[PDB]
Amino acid sequence: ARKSTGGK
Amino acid sequence: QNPSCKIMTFRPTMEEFKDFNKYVAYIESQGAHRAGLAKIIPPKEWKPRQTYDDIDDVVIPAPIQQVVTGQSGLFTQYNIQKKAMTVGEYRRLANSEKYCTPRHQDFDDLERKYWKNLTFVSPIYGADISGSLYDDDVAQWNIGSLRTILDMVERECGTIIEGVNTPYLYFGMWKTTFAWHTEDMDLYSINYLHFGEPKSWYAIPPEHGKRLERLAIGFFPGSSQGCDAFLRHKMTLISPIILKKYGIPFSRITQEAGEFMITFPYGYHAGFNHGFNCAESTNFATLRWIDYGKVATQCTCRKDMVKISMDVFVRILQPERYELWKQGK
Ligand SMILES: O=C(O)c1ccnc(C(=O)O)c1
Ligand code: NI
Ligand SMILES: [Zn+2]
Repeated sequence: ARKSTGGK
Repeated sequence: QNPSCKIMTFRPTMEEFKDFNKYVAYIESQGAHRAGLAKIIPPKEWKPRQTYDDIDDVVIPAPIQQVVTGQSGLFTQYNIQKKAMTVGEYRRLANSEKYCTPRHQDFDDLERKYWKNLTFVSPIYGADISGSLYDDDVAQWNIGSLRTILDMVERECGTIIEGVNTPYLYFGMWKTTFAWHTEDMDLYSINYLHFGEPKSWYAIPPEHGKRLERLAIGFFPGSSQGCDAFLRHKMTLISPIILKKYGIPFSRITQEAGEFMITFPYGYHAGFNHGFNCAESTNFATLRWIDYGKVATQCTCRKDMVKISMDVFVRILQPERYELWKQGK
């Protein structure tokens, strides 16, 4: 798991 | 302290600025956290890096094309992964005709042009890059080494959570966007804009966060049905016209090169880059965070998501409540 800008 | 929950801007002298942890406690003592967001302009002397002369060579491993769909102020933003490119190549893209910042007369004009043009050309964002542009030289407010109790997590299992426990870089261009969210585990974040055009922010006070969540469930009932923390998918955009339409208290602020922004636990935020720029960010914690981390929502529908076990924080830093906490109480 990492932080992310998301959006899939 | 800050009963209207305005976003505060601080201008520490070097001596005040020195100790990061102490400065966070100070801004909170002045009520900065009530806004969910605060600007700190570091003293003129302080520089995190001597020169940005070679950045063009830096590799962006996984730029994302940000595809925004929706209408009437309510959007979903999907981030499609593209091939790696260098910052040099990225900069030239950012400034090309298809992608470049629109002519605008002031902020209100640019902001109108952002919300009006969101669904047309999909901008490329050089986001989520594991790395730091700080010189090894730099002791104060060094995003790669802030030394907060968040450091406990890695001590406990050797897990590094990239971007949370480590610094991220974001090379931005016009219209590249961070959707409405709070941090993973409702952590604080710190954000430094190294250089370039501004990054604008919208922030909702922590005390009105639940109102935002009820609003969003009302906007996307399919999504809320699918996941009990769907804002954490970080794809929901909601214009300031819409926030006003539903009486959600928010403020906006523009961060310029050389300035820090801090987001506070459960402070919803969203925003967008004005043009080519470069920001660095990571998460951090304080004692006050622990109670938020204990109750932070988690996405229940993906397996990719950040989860931090709170057991070590309560056990060591809330010892008198640990036993009850173990048994639901
Ligand atoms: O892209 C950014 O600048 C940004 C700003 C605030 N938050 C996030 C985030 O992903 O938490 C990203
Ligand atoms: Ni954030
Ligand atoms: Zn989910």
